[PDB]
Amino acid sequence: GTFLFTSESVGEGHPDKICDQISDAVLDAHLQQDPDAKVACETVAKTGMILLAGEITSRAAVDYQKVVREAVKHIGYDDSSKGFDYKTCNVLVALEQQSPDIAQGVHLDRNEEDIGAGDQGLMFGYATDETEECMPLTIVLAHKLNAKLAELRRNGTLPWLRPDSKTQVTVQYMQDRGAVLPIRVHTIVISVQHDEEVCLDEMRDALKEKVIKAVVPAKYLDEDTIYHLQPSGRFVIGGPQGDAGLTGRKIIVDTYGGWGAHGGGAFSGKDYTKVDRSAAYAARWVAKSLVKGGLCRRVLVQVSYAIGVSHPLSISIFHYGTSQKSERELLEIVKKNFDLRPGVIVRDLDLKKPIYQRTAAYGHFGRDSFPWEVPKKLKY
Amino acid sequence: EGTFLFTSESVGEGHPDKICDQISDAVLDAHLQQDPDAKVACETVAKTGMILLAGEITSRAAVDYQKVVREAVKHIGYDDSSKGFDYKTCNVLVALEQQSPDIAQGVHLDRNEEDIGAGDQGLMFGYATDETEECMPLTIVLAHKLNAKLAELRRNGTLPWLRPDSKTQVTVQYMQDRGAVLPIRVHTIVISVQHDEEVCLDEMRDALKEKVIKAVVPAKYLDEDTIYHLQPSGRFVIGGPQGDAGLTGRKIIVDTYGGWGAHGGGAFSGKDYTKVDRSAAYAARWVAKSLVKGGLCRRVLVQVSYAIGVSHPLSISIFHYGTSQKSERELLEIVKKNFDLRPGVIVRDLDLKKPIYQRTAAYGHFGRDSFPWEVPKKLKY
Amino acid sequence: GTFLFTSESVGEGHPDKICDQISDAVLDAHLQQDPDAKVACETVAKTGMILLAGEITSRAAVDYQKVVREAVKHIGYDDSSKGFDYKTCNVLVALEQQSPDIAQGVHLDRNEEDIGAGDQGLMFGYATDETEECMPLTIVLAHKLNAKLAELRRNGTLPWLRPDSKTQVTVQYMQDRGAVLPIRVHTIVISVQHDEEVCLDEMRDALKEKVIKAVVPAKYLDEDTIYHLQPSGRFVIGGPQGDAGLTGRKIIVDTYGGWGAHGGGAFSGKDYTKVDRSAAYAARWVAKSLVKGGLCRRVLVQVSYAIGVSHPLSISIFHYGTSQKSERELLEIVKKNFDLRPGVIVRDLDLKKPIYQRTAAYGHFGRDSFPWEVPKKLKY
Amino acid sequence: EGTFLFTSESVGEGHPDKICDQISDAVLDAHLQQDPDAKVACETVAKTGMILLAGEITSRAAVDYQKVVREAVKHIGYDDSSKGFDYKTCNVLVALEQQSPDIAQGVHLDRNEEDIGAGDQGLMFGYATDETEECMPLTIVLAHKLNAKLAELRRNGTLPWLRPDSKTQVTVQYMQDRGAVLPIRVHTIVISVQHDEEVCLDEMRDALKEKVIKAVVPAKYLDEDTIYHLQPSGRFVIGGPQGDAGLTGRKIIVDTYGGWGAHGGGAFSGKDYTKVDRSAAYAARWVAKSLVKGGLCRRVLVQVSYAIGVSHPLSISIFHYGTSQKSERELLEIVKKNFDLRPGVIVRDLDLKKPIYQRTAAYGHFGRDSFPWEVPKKLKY
Ligand SMILES: C=[S@@](CC[C@@H](N)C(=O)O)C[C@H]1O[C@@H](n2ccc(=O)[nH]c2=O)[C@H](O)[C@@H]1O
Ligand SMILES: C=[S@@](CC[C@@H](N)C(=O)O)C[C@H]1O[C@@H](n2ccc(=O)[nH]c2=O)[C@H](O)[C@@H]1O
Ligand SMILES: C=[S@@](CC[C@H](N)C(=O)O)C[C@H]1O[C@@H](n2ccc(=O)[nH]c2=O)[C@H](O)[C@@H]1O
Ligand SMILES: C=[S@@](CC[C@H](N)C(=O)O)C[C@H]1O[C@@H](n2ccc(=O)[nH]c2=O)[C@H](O)[C@@H]1O
Repeated sequence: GTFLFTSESVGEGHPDKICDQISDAVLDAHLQQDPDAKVACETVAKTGMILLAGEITSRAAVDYQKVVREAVKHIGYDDSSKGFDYKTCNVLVALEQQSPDIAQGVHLDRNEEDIGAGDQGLMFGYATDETEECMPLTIVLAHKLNAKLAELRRNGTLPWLRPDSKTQVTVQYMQDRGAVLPIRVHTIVISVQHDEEVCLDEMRDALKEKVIKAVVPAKYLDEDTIYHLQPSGRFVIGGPQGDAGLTGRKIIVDTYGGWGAHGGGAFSGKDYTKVDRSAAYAARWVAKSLVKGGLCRRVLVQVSYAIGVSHPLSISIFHYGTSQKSERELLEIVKKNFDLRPGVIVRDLDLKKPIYQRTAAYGHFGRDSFPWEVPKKLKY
Repeated sequence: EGTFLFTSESVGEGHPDKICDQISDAVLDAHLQQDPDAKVACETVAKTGMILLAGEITSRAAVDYQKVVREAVKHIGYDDSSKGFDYKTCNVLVALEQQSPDIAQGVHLDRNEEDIGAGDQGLMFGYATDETEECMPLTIVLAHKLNAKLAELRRNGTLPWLRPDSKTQVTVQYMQDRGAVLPIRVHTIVISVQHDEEVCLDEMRDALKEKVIKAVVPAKYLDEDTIYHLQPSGRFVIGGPQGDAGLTGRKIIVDTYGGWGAHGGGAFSGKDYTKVDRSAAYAARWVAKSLVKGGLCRRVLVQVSYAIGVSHPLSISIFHYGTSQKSERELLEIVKKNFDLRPGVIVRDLDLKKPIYQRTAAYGHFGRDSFPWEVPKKLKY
Repeated sequence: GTFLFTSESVGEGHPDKICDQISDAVLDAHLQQDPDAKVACETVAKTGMILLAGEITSRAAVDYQKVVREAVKHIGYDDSSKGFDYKTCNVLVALEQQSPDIAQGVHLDRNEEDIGAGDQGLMFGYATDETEECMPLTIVLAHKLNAKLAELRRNGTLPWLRPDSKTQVTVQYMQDRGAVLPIRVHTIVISVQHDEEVCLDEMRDALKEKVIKAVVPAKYLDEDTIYHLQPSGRFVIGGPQGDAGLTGRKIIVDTYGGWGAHGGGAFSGKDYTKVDRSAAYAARWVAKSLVKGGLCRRVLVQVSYAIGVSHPLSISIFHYGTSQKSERELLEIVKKNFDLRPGVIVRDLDLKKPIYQRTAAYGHFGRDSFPWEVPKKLKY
Repeated sequence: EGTFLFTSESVGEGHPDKICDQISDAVLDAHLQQDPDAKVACETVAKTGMILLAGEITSRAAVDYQKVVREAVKHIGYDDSSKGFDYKTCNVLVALEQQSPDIAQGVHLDRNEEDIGAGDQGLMFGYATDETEECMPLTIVLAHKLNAKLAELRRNGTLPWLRPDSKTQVTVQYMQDRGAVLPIRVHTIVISVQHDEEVCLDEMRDALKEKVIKAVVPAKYLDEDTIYHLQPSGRFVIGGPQGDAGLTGRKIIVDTYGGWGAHGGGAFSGKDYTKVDRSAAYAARWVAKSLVKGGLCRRVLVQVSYAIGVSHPLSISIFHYGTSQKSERELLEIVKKNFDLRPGVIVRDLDLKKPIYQRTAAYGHFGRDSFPWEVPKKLKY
């Protein structure tokens, strides 16, 4: 009665993930000077090139050349020997204003709290008690592996490391009345950009002893665990040189790594008025509140908004059968505790502050200091 | 209760993100029309007056990017500045290089075809549901066919005021039925389509209701409580790349199951078969559909996982939502004895070197005949 | 005892000339909000693309998308049927700050009037009495032909006209003790972008009767004058579609059309602190002052500045033999009347005002309302 | 008096504007190495991390722009981020299209080669002076040879602290001599050359004076009053495309006569022979030099003019500054009976289809042997 499941994650240097950070760094820059800034900023990253295309209406003056390179600096690409240098790369800006047709039917002369929607409902939110982060173990480990890599690369423990990295974790599960119990780690994949000096033997030894065994609890690792460490063999070429990078091409890494469901919208580069991001954060907030409240062990929340309606038009709770209360009993507790109007979400989750660059790497969900990761004490 | 609402969306050929998906696959076809073993990883960016090609391509084939890109834009129908974009005078930048030698020496070099390792890692999903003849969710089927009808009436001349950029949403009320789902009624549908300036909003919403909606949605699903948001934002004169920075792979959920099932994150357009983000996802749909069409289940989800350079998949999973007599473990045995999911053999099983990918870059990759992953395989068990 | 000479000129729609106007429009934008703005803005114009590359340190906030398209609008490219549309073209901005090495050894903590130079001398200035504009007849006519074309295109007299145009005028001269006497027009060339409707016969008739005979004095035209009107035949494809355009690729059109001499520097996109532009305008100012003062009929002025010197290091006057006073008598009158320090030129020629977009077409020299075209009343 | 100062400048291979001139001519060679009848109008743009190709090219020839551009950058010597630019990781955008069909149907289509009309209108000049052996002004000769010596010592390793970007000015005191000019003494010379960080300014100015200046300028021209501005602006660590937006054709005076004679405005690099901006200017130098080298005058200037589509030049002019026994009209008769200035015959007379143009893209196009327009033609009169 077992099954497998697999999730992936990337490091700060992945060309797609570089764009997510640059797009949200641009967003943080405008929100710092203009909390009411409308930002829709995409980023393209190819060899020696960072392009900013999109639409922005803001009272803020932003040094885009500075913001981009400071973001590329923090990721760690600072020399030609690594494939990309924040000091000498090309930065192109093709940013205009928010499209005049999109501005009139969404914002301009609205009363914040009673804005309904210019769009539809979709929007999913997921939570599970298999980890204390209330996230699937597959992606929690996948995120933490890339973070340990960047941790050891910056302090000089493994100076041969380079920013671009990808991981993948397969966990063997067992069903337990809708809930899933992780029993062991089946397969681990690690591919990281490296120096020209270190040999393939020293890397795989370090990836297993200083990274994997430092991140994965030993109770999940046994003699049958499969390790694909540097399976491509060579990996000195990385970053925007090895693959074209685009904002919003890791949305499954950004969310639940395959678990739950996804509507389609990407997060990075969009301010709070994009219901693609604010309501996605809110559904996770509700989902985590239910599991940590003891009202279920697994849950999937879907919030079906409508256009000319501020409140949610339909909330359906899928608890997979992990609750004593029915999937409609929890509905009463949801609306008794949560106000999921879009304009009210920004007030409760404090979505006007510039915190979005920190979300554009290692997952928007499951990490400590985020408003939507602190469960709300439910009253019922 | 047992009832719930579900929503899926779709976009027209003129939507900026689908322009990139279509141009990237037009480039993929041109390299496959000369070099079937092309290694294409083309990404397209679309903004005001600019189409940008970026990525890595290695193929013994000469293609005119300026001509291929502009021929696609012409097909979509942006041919004048009054429509916001014109193929004749738009800027076309090319930042294409060769494929990374580090990736090439660990994916497809020196190996015979049946052992070509995965072009990258990642996870892919396959889904199928008995609620439609084409084994697809009704929400995404109706949303796709709405945009397709819009383009049909625009091109033949029935509604000559239509422009290529369009977007639809379909909300359907469902009922949980022993693990499967039963579509009851269409709750709300939304249609925003680009138009010229000299056609009034009354005539558009009148034609949107009678000539496309009622010509696509079966009458039993519509009643007199379904909400019609026809041209809701207001006026839609400015469309195409002028109003949204479009990128390749920003509509992966539209391309697949409209929110049903699951997604692994991989995009389809601009990638050849060696990228398992596309070929393994096409095989998963082929597996899921042949399961449902074979009577083994009514609703099924199938997952695969790969590693960069490894031929065999890392994992396979089967979930049947409880819509089957057999167990999920038994269904996993039936598929492993019937299918071969290595990215070398999937090519032969699906004819994935033929330049027929630009067709798939709109109205969904799944649920339409002419595609080899849509003709089910007779299982043996 | 005769000879020929030929000059060319272009219209507002020439891809190279489009960039000159865009570069100086950017410059005018910064100078309007910051008179002390340092601008070095190049412009590239290809099919559907306008790229801004360069370096700018300024307190001004400039809408580059607006400034570019307003410039493309005024030139007249406003539809896809013309090859270029200000409404739908691509605008890319790759502008940084003035290079930190270039800023310290030129400006930053200087006293304006007593700045010497970060560069050398060169810089030529020319004047001739063959026209009342004090310019060579070859280029005065070449400029005026393109202007009549744009004049008739805007008022609808010739609606089939399009912005891109090139002209060329060959004048037969006769030497007169160093001075040159124009006697007749030898050869005229006109190539203008046109409609798809008008035939090749109607264009050539209009170019000769409504343009040439309206611009050229009839005393210079006879039955032997050679006309190459639309010699390429077809010209519906023009603007940045037919040829890549770059700032500063018509510097001979910008100055004297072959007469005199040139140092090399282009004008458009550079503020007043670039001695390539300010001193070139000043040499013409002195040159015109000498001829209009009656001190010579033709003159070429060369001002050889030095690095650590504010005043000119050496002024040499070449009057071709058209003066009763020696080429060193005029030197005394020059320094008795002109103060050619670079910081003093901006004060006398009022070079901080945003007037540079008007100079980036039809010639920087020889046109009425410019400070360096009003001769100074000389005292001696 | 009769004396005056004159100044000319030159720039190194690493100067941004000359990088574009060199890359555009590297592209021209690659198309001529396969299709001699190429129609190249390549323009290059260089900025921080970006090389942009833009223009119009029609040639039955496949060239790797990513490789050709980066091979040129490697030759110039920008190979690390510590130098401000690196060919291995720089961005290379390509906006090249086909040549305008309206230009092609009125320049070179269907005509046999001897009647190929001018690729454009314009005016071109040719100059020659007896003040040097190579028939060039001393100011521009010395400025060119200074940059060339800098590159010589940088590449062999004599001064391994040199970087590619450099710029020189040479001011020379002259004397008017019966119409010609006599160089008396070098008044001032200026040298700004890019350098690394760990070499002090004393060692640089010491080497700039003794190892390049005194190795290039004849001793009689230098005395103890010549002003030496060696590294005058201060520090020059940041150079190359990072500190100046470079464009093709922004150094036309450096390419020609350093301010002597005159210029018509046409740039040279990136253009094939059908563009008379280059081929007719090469012929004018060939005419002017063979006049001076033939003893007919000491200083001469020659002008030509063309029209788009007309084979024969519109006008030719001769000015000898009064340095000849014969009249300017008689010199115009001698050249018209000896030379053929149609852009179809100039090709055969100068071997202008051979890919030898990248060599000319630096240190001046005139005044150096190996070039056919520098070997004079024995006149007949
Ligand atoms: C395979 S990459 C995209 C494929 C496409 N660039 C191609 O034409 O092959 C996606 C990610 O796969 C990582 N990778 C791993 C091992 C390797 O040898 N080279 C790599 O590029 C890298 O992080 C990249 O973002
Ligand atoms: C010949 S154009 C540059 C040549 C280069 N584009 C080529 O690959 O041939 C320079 C100018 O020559 C004008 N011209 C005239 C007639 C014609 O039929 N087509 C044209 O492009 C136009 O103004 C252009 O700026
Ligand atoms: C959701 S839109 C994203 C645009 C971007 N986020 C922005 O805010 O600037 C993309 C689609 O939203 C449709 N749309 C509808 C009404 C309108 O006034 N303007 C529009 O752009 C149009 O189909 C477009 O492809
Ligand atoms: C005259 S520079 C034009 C730069 C541009 N006008 C600007 O102001 O940003 C181009 C050349 O000026 C040299 N130079 C010298 C000293 C210095 O501190 N910085 C420099 O860029 C260098 O050779 C460069 O190629």
